[PDB]
Amino acid sequence: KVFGRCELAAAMKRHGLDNYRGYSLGNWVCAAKFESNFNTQATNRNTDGSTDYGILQINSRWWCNNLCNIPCSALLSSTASVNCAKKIVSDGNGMNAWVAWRNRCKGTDVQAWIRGC
Amino acid sequence: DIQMTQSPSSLSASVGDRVTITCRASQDIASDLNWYQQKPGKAPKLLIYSDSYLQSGVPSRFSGSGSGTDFTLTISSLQPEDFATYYCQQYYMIPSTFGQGTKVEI
Amino acid sequence: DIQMTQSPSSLSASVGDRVTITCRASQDIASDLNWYQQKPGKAPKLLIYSDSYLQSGVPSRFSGSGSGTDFTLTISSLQPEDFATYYCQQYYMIPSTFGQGTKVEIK
Repeated sequence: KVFGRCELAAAMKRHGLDNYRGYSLGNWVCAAKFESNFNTQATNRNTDGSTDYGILQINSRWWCNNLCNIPCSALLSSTASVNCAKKIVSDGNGMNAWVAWRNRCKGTDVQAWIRGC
Repeated sequence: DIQMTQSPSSLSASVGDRVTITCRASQDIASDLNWYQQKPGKAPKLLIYSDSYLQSGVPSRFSGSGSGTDFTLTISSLQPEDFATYYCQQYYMIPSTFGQGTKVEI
Repeated sequence: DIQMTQSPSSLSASVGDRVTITCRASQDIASDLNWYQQKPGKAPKLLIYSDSYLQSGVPSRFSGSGSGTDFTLTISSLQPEDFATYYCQQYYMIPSTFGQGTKVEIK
């Protein structure tokens, strides 16, 4: 599924990501934009044979098959990705775990990603 | 840079009183505000961050409210150990910026 | 929370001296370090962000360097306006956290 910006912003809010571990909602929308272009089916293989899955491009090297205790297919649906991301952002480097978030979103006016919805 | 406007500059109150400090931001900063307590000669110590999340060891008497451009730090039942300068600092955008502080005497 | 360890705690120096302050982080914080300057009775004033980027109006005598876990603020040719308390602060993770400060006082 390709989410619309506002569609995804609403869904992430309903799944409890607003200020989760201190990260405002637009952070999460922004991270999805630059990770998957809002495509829940996005799959990209890493150099090392692992693959990044789903709307937030969660990496099978660590998180699924498995630190989120989930098959990676669970991350490719029109909840699992949110629950795993919540574990990831509690894990060690916060949202810096998503390099694209760090380079494109961190410390910007991320409220823009939810304005007009 | 984001400009933070903190009031008042100073206040004096009695033990057990409610005290209220305000912090206005020049633009929407969601809830990305730190509240610090600084005692003489020491670094600022974090009390509250984000959407009123209290640091470990901080009494429930401290609470933060607000979002967007309008934030409040309320100290319920002021106690003698609360003597300090309090500061707000936004970390929504780079660079982080401070309000001017509120000196609290008890 | 990330622990920031700042050294020295205090120092005394003369106009024209070089001052060197170190900040270490308990984990890798990439380049996300602020350096603040605080004068008596005033709020901390940001001098440097991203470990080495200078605020407009701050002279190039202030040099931020380092990365990862190891950072340095070097103040060259110390001037009268430079006597103050300096603090490093990481903003890599939430919450931000402060080093304990360095008081830079006149000889």
